[PDB]
Amino acid sequence: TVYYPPRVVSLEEPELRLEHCIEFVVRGNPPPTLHWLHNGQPLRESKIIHVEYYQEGEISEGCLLFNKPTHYNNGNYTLIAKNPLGTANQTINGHFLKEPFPVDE
Repeated sequence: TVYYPPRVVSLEEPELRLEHCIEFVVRGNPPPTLHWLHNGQPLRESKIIHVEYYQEGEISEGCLLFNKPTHYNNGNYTLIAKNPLGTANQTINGHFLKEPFPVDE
């Protein structure tokens, strides 16, 4: 492969960042796999929606984070966790922003 030594392209002074966090803690042995649903549908993650772990393994702890969510992010969020001995799912309601009034009759 083509090698080259390390280079820091960018490093910036601190900037404030407001995000909404859906905090979770899951236990399971063996360590469970985690999947999210938004209103029963599979959640599409990105740079706006990202999961951060403070710890993984038998105890998984962290946040599903929202950077600048819209009203479309409103609704139910379900966390499904599965391992060979079972599955588990819990649902919470997330309200981020006001749902606009309807424009049509």
